[PDB]
Amino acid sequence: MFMINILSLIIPILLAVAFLTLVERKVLGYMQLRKGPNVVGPYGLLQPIADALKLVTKEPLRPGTSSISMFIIAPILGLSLALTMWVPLPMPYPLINMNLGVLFMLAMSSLAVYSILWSGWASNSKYALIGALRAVAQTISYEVTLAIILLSVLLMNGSYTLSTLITTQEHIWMIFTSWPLAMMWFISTLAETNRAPFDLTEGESELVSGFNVEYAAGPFAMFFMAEYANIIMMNAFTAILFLGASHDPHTPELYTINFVLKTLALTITFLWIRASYPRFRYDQLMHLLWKSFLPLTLALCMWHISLPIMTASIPPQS
Amino acid sequence: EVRAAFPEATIIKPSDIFGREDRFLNYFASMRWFGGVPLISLGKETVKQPVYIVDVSKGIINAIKDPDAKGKTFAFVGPNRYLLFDLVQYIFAVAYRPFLPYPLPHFAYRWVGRLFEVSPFEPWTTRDKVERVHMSDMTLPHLPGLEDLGIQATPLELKAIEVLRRHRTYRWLTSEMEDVKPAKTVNI
Amino acid sequence: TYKFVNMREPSMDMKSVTDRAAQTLLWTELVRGLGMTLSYLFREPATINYPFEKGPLSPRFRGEHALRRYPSGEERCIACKLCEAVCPAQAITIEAEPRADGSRRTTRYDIDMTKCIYCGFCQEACPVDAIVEGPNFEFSTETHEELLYNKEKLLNNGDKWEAEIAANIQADYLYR
Amino acid sequence: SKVKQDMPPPGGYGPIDYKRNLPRRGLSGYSMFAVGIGTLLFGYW
Amino acid sequence: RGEYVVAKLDDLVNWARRSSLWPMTFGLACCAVEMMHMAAPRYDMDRFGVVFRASPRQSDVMIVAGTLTNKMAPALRKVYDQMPEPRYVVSMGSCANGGGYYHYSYSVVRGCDRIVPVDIYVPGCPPTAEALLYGILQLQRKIKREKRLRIWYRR
Amino acid sequence: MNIMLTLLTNVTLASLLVLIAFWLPQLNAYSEKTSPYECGFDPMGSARLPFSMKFFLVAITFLLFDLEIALLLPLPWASQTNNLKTMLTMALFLLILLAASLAYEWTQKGLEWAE
Ligand SMILES: COC1=C(OC)C(=O)C(C/C=C(/C)CC/C=C(/C)CC/C=C(\C)CC/C=C(\C)CC/C=C(/C)CC/C=C(\C)CC/C=C(/C)CC/C=C(\C)CC/C=C(\C)CCC=C(C)C)=C(C)C1=O
Ligand code: SF4
Ligand code: SF4
Ligand code: SF4
Repeated sequence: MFMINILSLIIPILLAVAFLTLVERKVLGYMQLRKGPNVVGPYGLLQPIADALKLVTKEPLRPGTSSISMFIIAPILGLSLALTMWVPLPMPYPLINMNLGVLFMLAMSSLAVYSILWSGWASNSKYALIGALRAVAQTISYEVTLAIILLSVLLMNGSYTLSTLITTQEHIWMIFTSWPLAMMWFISTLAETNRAPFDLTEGESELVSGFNVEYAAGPFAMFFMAEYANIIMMNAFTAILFLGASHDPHTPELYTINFVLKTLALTITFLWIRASYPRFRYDQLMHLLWKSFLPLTLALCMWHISLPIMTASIPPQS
Repeated sequence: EVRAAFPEATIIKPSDIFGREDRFLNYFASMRWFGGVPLISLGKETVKQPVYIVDVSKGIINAIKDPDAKGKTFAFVGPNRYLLFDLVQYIFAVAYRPFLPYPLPHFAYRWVGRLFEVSPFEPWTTRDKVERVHMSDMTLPHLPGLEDLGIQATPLELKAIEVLRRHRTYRWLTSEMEDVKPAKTVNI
Repeated sequence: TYKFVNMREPSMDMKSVTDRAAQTLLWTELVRGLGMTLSYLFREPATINYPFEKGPLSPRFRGEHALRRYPSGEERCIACKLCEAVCPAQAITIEAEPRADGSRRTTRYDIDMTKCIYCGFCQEACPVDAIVEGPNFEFSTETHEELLYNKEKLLNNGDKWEAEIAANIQADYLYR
Repeated sequence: SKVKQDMPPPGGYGPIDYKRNLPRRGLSGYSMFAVGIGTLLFGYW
Repeated sequence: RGEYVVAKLDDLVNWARRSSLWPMTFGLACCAVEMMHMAAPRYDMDRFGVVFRASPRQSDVMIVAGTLTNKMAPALRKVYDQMPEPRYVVSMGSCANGGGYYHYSYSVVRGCDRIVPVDIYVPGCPPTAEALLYGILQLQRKIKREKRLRIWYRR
Repeated sequence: MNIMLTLLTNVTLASLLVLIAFWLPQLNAYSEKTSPYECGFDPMGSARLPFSMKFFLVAITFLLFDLEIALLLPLPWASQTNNLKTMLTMALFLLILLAASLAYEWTQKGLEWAE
């Protein structure tokens, strides 16, 4: 029945990715004195399906100057990573329990950029290359601290396994102990997904659509899920990382309800941030992080290695 | 039948017509997808004389204005006749796609045309279509042609990149007309 | 007089410096924005649902034209060509003729709704209140030809919206 | 009769605010750091 | 009968299109500014399904709103050619419906239709943000009434 | 067993999505539709010419930074050693050196953009 589990972790997510679009439209609208989609079915609950069919029956544009083989690999690579990087998440009991969960988290998160990379190159245009290279610049500043914050926070968890995160957070939230890191992790998770103040790669007002300029119909529709499935999964990563809920050993219902609510609350804040602030500049973004973020990471990581030894509070390895 | 019902009905007899959405140049251009380019007996025994679309369009317009088009039967044909193999050589040279001709017996191509007819959408190649590619344009000099109307035929060599610029990859997209030499023409 | 706008030098007292340091370190004006939008999230949306309810207008609104007619039924237009002479877009095209009764009406009154810009000068022009834009802002058509109105369509609009034009003009005939 | 226009009421009109009314709220800078450290100490403990 | 299943698939496809058509970010002149008021919270175009996506590669209906002139007419038709199929063009305002106020000038094409196959014509100078709000919904009815597969099953 | 089954299932589902996306919608290509997008007008003509970006120096340093993030990753297992005195000194060396490399990288311009 393991295959049934695989679809049960894919299809329910896919509808969750679908309804994030409708929720974002309504959340953004109601934060705008607007109403949001409410004509497609009741309360606009049919809107994602309305856009769903249109895109997959939309004319999938093939640009002549594009390199076709690389053109099609990028949407496949973007979506494939998005789903497969859900599998180590410890929703009560993780689907794929591995001793190095967070390392696998970073690996496919780092693999994700090659979607916007190859697509940006294959589109063969000015706005295509501008978006792809600033996508390098946005993400080049990005893995260096993402690993450090992950290392510093987990250093008192005990290991890289995602399941044991719950045992560490059994008594109090992780955010109580590393709130300076949590704010900094949250900005980066807001940043790794190219969202809200850091959306240079898309840049509607300044790059029309960036990498997505020559991407229509399903090839576009695929790009939307990869972006939005990464939003939910990264927030779920933050929810377990910093706000690990209680887990009854006999009723996984309790953790599942609490964990999902935490992901919903965090994902709304992603839309909350997306509505409020303006958009940075890709030079300021890099300057913000390698001049202000990265120096704080090293000292905070310095603090979070010295702290367990000085307090005789090192965590068990097994 | 139409001539019987309408005696003074000008009948226009165009040869194969090439243009942007022609399904004639695009037909051979699209043939690259299915491996090589299959021509029966290498297509070396089939001479075609295509005509550009606009000339026949101006032919119809001039025929309407002309007070002598009543009853006549015009045959709209191009300037030069090309053997089919050289024509496909010209097309793939203009598109710069590799040419991989290979012989194919007539009965087997008919079978291939049958398989393609199964599609419930716009067919790509029917058994009837396979026959047409084999049908060489019969010369009808007694039939009043195109120059009598006044329209001068445009050789396919001039306005060939229009149809085939789209089929070129990004590599040879900006290549001009003079890059590919004019194909040999078996003339009357 | 004039007011300087932004040169406010911040104080360098330890309380002020720590306040700015707390602001930069612990993002506050960013949180001030978030609290702002959240407060502006639980308001009442300003939207109105379409045609079930429609936006508010005024009696002097300018829209689709109509050629009214007297209470007797006779058309108001005596074809004085004033509206054509004042039309900024030259959309008015009329020709008159001595009608069979002897009255002075127009054979043709094509108004090109694709040229004129709804100045309203025409309703100000004719001294018999003949041409007047109706309140109907909605007459969008699927083909370009439908917008080119002739005299017959104008009279039909006059016969359809006559209740509104009589009431609206009744309200605003004193302001002008 | 009596000339009637859209003249303002006899008492003119109510005072209209135009100056900036940006409120100031929040704890003192020292307090923000103090409570922030307090949670850290509790979290470590 | 195959007609029934074709009609059911017919209704499914167009309903997706009419409830998810995305007007491009294509504004020209005075006629464009009030169209923002349609997107403003007063009328809230987005509530009816539309989103104002740029990049004609990812748009359905083109709101030609403003004076169409000579120097830009090549740019528009290049833009229209880039839009995938299906694509609709609503000529919005009197300037794009034949030339508007400047019908007789020297650098304006008298009518957006002379460059593009122009769909439903919404008049006004400018049309009220609501006036073409019906214009968008009236196009949604045009999308509703198409046949497409019905013709294909009977072709 | 499970891991590549999970991997295979995901690429398969993606392939079908693009397959029905790229085949079903009744294409109609007319050359200018496939022409590159250049904000309404024609492209000047390039997009493969060398896009000289100005963060080249910050680019390679990121590679050097990652090379040492791999070094400091075994810390969770390194803390479970019998010689924390040595482990703490060597650990703090890496962060001190990483800050030092950045500090030189910062002070001698470096991080700043090239104009
Ligand atoms: C110049 O002129 C201009 C105008 O006018 C001419 C204007 O008016 C305006 C004013 C209008 C405005 C709206 C203001 C903002 C507009 C701008 C252009 C300003 C710049 C914009 C930005 C900076 C922000 C851009 C934000 C965007 C685009 C929002 C993106 C996010 C969303 C949630 C919305 C989009 C949602 C979509 C598309 C729906 C979901 C997507 C799908 C593909 C549908 C779901 C599909 C599936 C599930 C796939 C199928 C699978 C299924 C069903 C599963 C089952 C089956 C299986 C086989 C598994 C402006 C500004 C203007 O400048
Ligand atoms: S409304 Fe103004 S522009 Fe239009 S026809 Fe009347 S006078 Fe001419
Ligand atoms: S509509 Fe008015 S201005 Fe025009 S001809 Fe008639 S009376 Fe004169
Ligand atoms: S139709 Fe009127 S409002 Fe619209 S652009 Fe032209 S002049 Fe301006």
